[PDB]
Amino acid sequence: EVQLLESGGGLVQPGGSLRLSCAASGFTFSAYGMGWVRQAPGKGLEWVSSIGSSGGGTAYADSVKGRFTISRDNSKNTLYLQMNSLRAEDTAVYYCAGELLPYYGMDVWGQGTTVTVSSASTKGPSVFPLAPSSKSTSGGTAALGCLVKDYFPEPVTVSWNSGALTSGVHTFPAVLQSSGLYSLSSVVTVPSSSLGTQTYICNVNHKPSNTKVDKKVEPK
Amino acid sequence: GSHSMRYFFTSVSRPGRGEPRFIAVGYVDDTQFVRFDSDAASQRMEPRAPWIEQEGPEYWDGETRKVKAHSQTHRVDLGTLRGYYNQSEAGSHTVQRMYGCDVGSDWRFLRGYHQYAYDGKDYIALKEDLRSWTAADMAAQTTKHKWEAAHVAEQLRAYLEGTCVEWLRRYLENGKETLQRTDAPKTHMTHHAVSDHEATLRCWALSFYPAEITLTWQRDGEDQTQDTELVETRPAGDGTFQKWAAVVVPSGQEQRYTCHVQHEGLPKPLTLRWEP
Amino acid sequence: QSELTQPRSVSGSPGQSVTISCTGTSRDVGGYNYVSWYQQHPGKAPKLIIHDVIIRPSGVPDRFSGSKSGNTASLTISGLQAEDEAHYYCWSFAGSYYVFGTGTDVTVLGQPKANPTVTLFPPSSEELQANKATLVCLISDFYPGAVTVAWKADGSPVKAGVETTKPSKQSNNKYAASSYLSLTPEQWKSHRSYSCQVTHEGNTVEKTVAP
Amino acid sequence: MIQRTPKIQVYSRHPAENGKSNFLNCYVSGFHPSDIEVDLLKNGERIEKVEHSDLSFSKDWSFYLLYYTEFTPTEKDEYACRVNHVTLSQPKIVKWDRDM
Amino acid sequence: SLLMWITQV
Repeated sequence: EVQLLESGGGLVQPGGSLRLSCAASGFTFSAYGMGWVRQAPGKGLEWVSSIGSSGGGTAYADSVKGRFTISRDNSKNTLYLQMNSLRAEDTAVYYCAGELLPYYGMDVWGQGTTVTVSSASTKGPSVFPLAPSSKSTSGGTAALGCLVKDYFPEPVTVSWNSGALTSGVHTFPAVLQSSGLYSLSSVVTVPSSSLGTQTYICNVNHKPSNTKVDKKVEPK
Repeated sequence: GSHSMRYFFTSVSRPGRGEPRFIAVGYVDDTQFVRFDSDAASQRMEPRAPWIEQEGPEYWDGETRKVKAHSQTHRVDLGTLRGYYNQSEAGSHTVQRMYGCDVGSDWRFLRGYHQYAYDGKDYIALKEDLRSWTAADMAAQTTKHKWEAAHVAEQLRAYLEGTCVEWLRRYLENGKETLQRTDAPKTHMTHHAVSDHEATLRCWALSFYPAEITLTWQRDGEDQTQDTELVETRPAGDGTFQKWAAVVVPSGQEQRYTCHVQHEGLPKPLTLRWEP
Repeated sequence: QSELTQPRSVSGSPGQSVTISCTGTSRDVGGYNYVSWYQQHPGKAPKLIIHDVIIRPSGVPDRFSGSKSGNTASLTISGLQAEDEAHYYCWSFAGSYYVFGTGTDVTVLGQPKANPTVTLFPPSSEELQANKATLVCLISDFYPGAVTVAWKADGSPVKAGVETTKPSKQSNNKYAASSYLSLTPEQWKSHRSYSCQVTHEGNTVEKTVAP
Repeated sequence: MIQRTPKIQVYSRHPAENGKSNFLNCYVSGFHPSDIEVDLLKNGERIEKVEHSDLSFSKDWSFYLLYYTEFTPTEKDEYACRVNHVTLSQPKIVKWDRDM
Repeated sequence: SLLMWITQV
């Protein structure tokens, strides 16, 4: 039940600090080289820094020479990355990752965390219900959704009915309009005869603006 | 008293036969505890003192891997060097690396080391401040500039100031029984008539640990240097050490000379006088 | 620092072999036997598939193999499969750092063309109440990954207030994209209806909503 | 190449007690380069179950190895280290010397 | 315990 779980990363101004933490569970943490690997949108895997074992560790990628500082506390199963003087270049998902032994490579990864370096303001989304159509209502099927409107940094999180509803949910990749803000929409497609029997709520989470919202989607 | 941990690495090209011979050893003070030899069967870092044998599988797997990488780096190094010194592929050459750290009687950090020789002369060394380099000559300036840009020292320093000393601490603790013993020297003096007119007085110091020792001669209580042989401290081969000091003295004057031994194992230093 | 270097993209048919080269210098990949490959599927963390040039972690399938010959490392996938379509990265030790490769794009040829299913919503009552208005076009399950989205209001084309995405590979290896049309409550009602037309492969498919 | 001619000592690990088993050692230090020939000789004959330590160096980068083997000292028996190395012009033989 | 990172010359 291996688990690296990244925290401490959001939006920060150019030249700012940020410090990422990674709580680790279900493998013997002190046996593993620990590391960070990041991944700017559209783009490929990088490698930021790694720390070892035991002896060995630390080293850093040439693009982070002396801005960044890795550290580990085993009595806490946690890994740290101090990140100072952040330039726009540094904008990416940062992944927490382990190696089973030296020079093995990263065989245990986290889910990733998002670092935006920007001077632009953090805006909280508007959540609107996308309500179902009546013709859709044959046998077959119905489309219902959530429009998560105008937010700054990615990401937003959307579950439905506190993540009990899984089947035929499609959260859509977001758009980046010229306003410099994002909209996305999650949609669930359900049988027409259950529009009048089931209850549909979407739970929108936007950690960087403390914007948690549960929206009921109900036939207009 | 103070303590250290040092690793030593050696590679030797052998063009025509396979790859360079690579030999690595680690010591804590004067006790070798690990070895690796590219030419040996097992292709593993191997234990060489009981107390390291305690370390679990992941230690051995990891250290084997790291020592391998050292060797493979030396392999590249041989080549890059050959190049910087415009030397032909024909000759055999040697790289030597040593690094590690010292701590005081409180086990608090004291000094760090890292240095590098090419064919038996310095090449590059991390200065005492663990912040700058000494290049031995012009070729090494290329390395120093590379490693300056690459912030190499910064990494070295963190290891030497931190990781190095933490592991040394661990070792000492685990090896308490043997490593923080002190074996007082067993001492005696011998006498050989060199001729009618002269005789050698030899002062012996056997079975001691650590290897740090001082043997000095005195005549009428004043430091005596002339007509003095003193040999390199040598391993007994059972973990302890030997040294000796000799003076040649006019016959009949033997009583004037006294030998002085100091060693951490001795509460007060000894004085020996030919004991007819 | 620098590099690694893989083909931008390699493709092949089901059952076939494919190889992804990864090339460096005598100093990393040529320096050491520590190359590993990773696989990354869309919006999911990388996974380690090779390490130590040739070893597969317990877990990973039999038809993956690593190799290296001089400064190039290779990954062969043999008996290619749908769920092998993904990005691959090599990665090597280099003495003083680790360095990932530039990554490759593995494709699986001759998949069936798949027509887009398009849903479109009108503005939410609640948005119209907040003096703003968005038409939401959601296009999904389409292959191959190209679409143009043309909006039409009344019957005339509307170029303005249209922001469409790039298409993403959905995890089923089809594609999805969406278009938002931004009006004010006034414009939305000034019109009999609005269409989101979606063209994919020369065939068009369109949907309409009215005030 | 900086070459360094080898310093050589040859001794018993234990005060030698004529009759009683012990180890004969020969210590070679101060030499560069590392390739080296060490023999231990009984009666100018080459003993050959001889075993050796792991190559290491000192501060000036010169190397040192102990060569050693189990033995059993008797009255009449010559014993001896025999070293050859690039820096020497003949192999050097050093007689063992109880009485030191 | 050995250094993990060895820089080439």
